[PDB]
Amino acid sequence: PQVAEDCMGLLQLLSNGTVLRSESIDLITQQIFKNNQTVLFKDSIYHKPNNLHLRLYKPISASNRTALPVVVFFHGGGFCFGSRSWPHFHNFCLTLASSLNALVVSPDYRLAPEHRLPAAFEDAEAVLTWLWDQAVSDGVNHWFEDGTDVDFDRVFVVGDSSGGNIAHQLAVRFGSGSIELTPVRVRGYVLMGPFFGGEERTNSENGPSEALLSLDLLDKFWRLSLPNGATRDHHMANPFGPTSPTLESISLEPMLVIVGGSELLRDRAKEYAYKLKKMGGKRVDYIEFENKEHGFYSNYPSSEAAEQVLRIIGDFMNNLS
Ligand SMILES: *[C@@]1(=O)O[C]([O])[C]=C1[C]
Repeated sequence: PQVAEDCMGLLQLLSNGTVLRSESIDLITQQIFKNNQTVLFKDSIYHKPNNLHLRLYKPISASNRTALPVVVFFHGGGFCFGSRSWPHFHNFCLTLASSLNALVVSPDYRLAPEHRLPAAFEDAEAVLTWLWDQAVSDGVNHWFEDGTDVDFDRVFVVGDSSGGNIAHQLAVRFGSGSIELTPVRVRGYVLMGPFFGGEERTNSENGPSEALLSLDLLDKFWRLSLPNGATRDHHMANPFGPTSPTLESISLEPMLVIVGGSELLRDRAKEYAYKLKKMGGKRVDYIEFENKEHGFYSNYPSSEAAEQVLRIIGDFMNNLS
């Protein structure tokens, strides 16, 4: 059907996103006559050939008091959907910058099935390299109109869903020594409902569907984003597949895994965290929010559970800074 060549172009338009001309500001309400705060943000290209952009967020109050830590946020979308400019993700990043008092980097990455995996992992590394280039060239001073003091020794990666998988890949590439980006130092990783996969199903994966996520949809994501002929046991989907790099040899940074108690992916995430803990010298914290489904932290901002995730991530950063 010619309408098939048409839905193809719908996803592309849907996730293409727009680019801000100049820097912008927004008012964000604080935790608990609402207390508010301003956040400065703007888009920048980080990979010219692919026309890939990222958004920089700076909480104005905190930036005028101390050097800011860096949070690199990778949005979700099953490797097939999403843009940094989507209000859903833009709002979460505003909350991240303001609540964490951190400079937030929110990059786009190429989406499947047009750009199958590992296209996205390749883009995530380009983001970190772009950050290195900015750190060693005083590019940070030109990020916004005024100056900005950033502490590249305190970088944290926060991955949501498919972005959580991305974060794991980066943690492996760094922990293995395959790449090194002094003076950029990634002190920890946060995996929110990480999009991990596997040929065999877990208990939770076999449970009832969620409000939006179903096993069929997850399988659908994997087979649109994995290379043709690959199974869900490929290392890009399963962190402990037959060819998955032995994480015992590599030294993983401190990991924080956060999932909802009612998530399809809860079991795979729990299995992942406990396999790391019982691996030696691995600081891995696992936090399960009872009765919550996938993406609660971003689907319901200003909800009590979302605010607790923010607090936990901040305490995680403080303990490592
Ligand atoms: C993602 O990025 O992975 C999951 O399939 C759903 C989201 C969100």
